[PDB]
Amino acid sequence: SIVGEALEYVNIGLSHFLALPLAQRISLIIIIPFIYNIVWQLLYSLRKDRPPLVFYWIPWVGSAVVYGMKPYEFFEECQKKYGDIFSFVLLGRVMTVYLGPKGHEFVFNAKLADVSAEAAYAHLTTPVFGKGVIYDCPNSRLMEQKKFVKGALTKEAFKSYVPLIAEEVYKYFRDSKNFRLNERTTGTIDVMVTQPEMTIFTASRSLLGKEMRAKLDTDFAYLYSDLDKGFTPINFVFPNLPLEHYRKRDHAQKAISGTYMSLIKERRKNNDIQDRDLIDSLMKNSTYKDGVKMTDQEIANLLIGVLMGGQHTSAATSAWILLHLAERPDVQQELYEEQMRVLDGGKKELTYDLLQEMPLLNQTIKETLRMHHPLHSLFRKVMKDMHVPNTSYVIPAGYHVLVSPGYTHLRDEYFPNAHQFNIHRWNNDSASSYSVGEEVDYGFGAISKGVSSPYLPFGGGRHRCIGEHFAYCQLGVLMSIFIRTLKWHYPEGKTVPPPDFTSMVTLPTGPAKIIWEKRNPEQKIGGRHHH
Ligand SMILES: CC[C@@H](C)n1ncn(-c2ccc(N3CCN(c4ccc(OC[C@H]5CO[C@](Cn6cncn6)(c6ccc(Cl)cc6Cl)O5)cc4)CC3)cc2)c1=O
Ligand code: HEM
Repeated sequence: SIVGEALEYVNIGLSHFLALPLAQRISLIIIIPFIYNIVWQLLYSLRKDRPPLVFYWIPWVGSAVVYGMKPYEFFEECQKKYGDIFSFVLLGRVMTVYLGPKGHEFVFNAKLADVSAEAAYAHLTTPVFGKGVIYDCPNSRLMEQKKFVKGALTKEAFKSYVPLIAEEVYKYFRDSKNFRLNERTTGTIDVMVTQPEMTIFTASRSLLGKEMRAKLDTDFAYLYSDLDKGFTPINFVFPNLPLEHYRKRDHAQKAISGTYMSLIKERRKNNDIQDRDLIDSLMKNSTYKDGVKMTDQEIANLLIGVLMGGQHTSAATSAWILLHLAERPDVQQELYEEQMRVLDGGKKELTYDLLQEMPLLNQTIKETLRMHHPLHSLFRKVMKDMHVPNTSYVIPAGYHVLVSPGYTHLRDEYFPNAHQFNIHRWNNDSASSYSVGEEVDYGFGAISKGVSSPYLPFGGGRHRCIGEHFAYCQLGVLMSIFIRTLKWHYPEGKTVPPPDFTSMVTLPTGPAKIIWEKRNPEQKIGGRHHH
């Protein structure tokens, strides 16, 4: 028995491999991990304690392209092939999707030790907002921060915000070049241009106050734009690749946080701390339960986080509302009648209380959030091995879980004629969200314990949104004034555009233009201006 000869030929063979043409070796450097990846999947496909894994040809990339461009179609095909639980590789990571209310339950109500949101999100958010807040702190710090922010989002705060938001909308109609209602009776706008502006203007004025709003009338506004461009999906993958807009992002957050800090310190020095805005509120109520106070820098950062949170979700949403109503003059008509009924033909001034008596307007917001969940995919990093009840499936630590209530929003099974815009599906159910059972408190107020609602635009569990009532307040005022003031429709041959799933939120694909017309051509908006 002499296999020794063969053992020699192993060594000889490696040496020959080392000698190969400098190009052929490169080609091997491609084909070998290519083949390994394929064999690996086939091997993986034999495991019974793993959810099925979506096949992919290109290593590391995985299903990035198809998921990135059309995640709901991707999910539907996957669901057809595998059912509700399945995995797919995404830019070096394994994402395990759990579709439907069970998935909502599995991810949003996961134990604190099983999953981490901050491990999923911090490397995008921390550079944008700053240190020590949101996802750059332990979850218990986040919980209290959310408690602090909620303390400025009370009914009394909303009562005070409504005239301020209304004033901003009217000023925008008066002064913005997109409108100029005192000099033009009709015009064309791109809602992806107007809505982000109206959003930052109304959220600035109400949450941050008059000074900070006033700063947006200057080239300081460009910092917000710079900051905004650091809030993009690529920063999930590549958080710190050296380029110009990364530096501009960092500079922006320093500059903006600096401006907030400047105002905070001035207010403290002057004993000018009232109950006007979120800044006042946080200055008065910013101490953790262990007695550590948030620093002025952390307060500033938290303000950035909060304004950024409401910015894209709300802007995308009012864009979609305008776009759906543009081909539904019947709905604009019905909403107008409700406006005339509730505001006494317009001789009642809009208030927060009267907003609560506009069920069809609120249903319109609700239905838009059903058809256009701003965030098509929410993530968590799995921290401990997770057994999927009731299967043999185990989700290993190091995986990520992906939940998508927005996908369920669009399933006929849970919403008949799901692809039809029908505000009347919410008749006698016009509230932003409804807890169908018992409640629980994670630190920022009692919220629904079960997260099995097929409708979940604000998510649930410990990471649940706290801006929902502010968003309804802002969208409410905004659409109330739009409706009473204007009618609008599409250019010929235009209709509702498809979503752009590649950005941070599911905003419409641009340009998304509508034509407005004044209901009262001779109506003038008062106040001083220089145009
Ligand atoms: C480039 C190649 C191409 C083919 N490709 N390949 C893949 N993709 C892709 C994949 C996925 C996605 N995304 C879209 C964005 N999405 C996402 C974005 C934000 C997000 O936020 C969750 C947390 C953090 O931010 C906020 C958002 N928010 C909540 N309420 C208001 N805003 C948040 C929470 C708290 C605070 Cl204070 C601020 C903020 Cl912003 O919630 C979660 C998911 C993930 C999937 C985009 C592109 C591509 O485009
Ligand atoms: C209608 C618009 C909005 C929608 C659809 C929306 C959606 C959501 C969703 C789905 C979550 C859960 C995130 C997750 O589980 O990963 C969330 C969380 C949150 N939202 Fe919003 N949101 C909206 C507006 C706002 C506004 C106006 C604010 C600020 C006032 C805000 C601040 C937050 C915060 C602070 C969180 C906490 C995230 C966490 O705890 O990890 N949102 N939002």
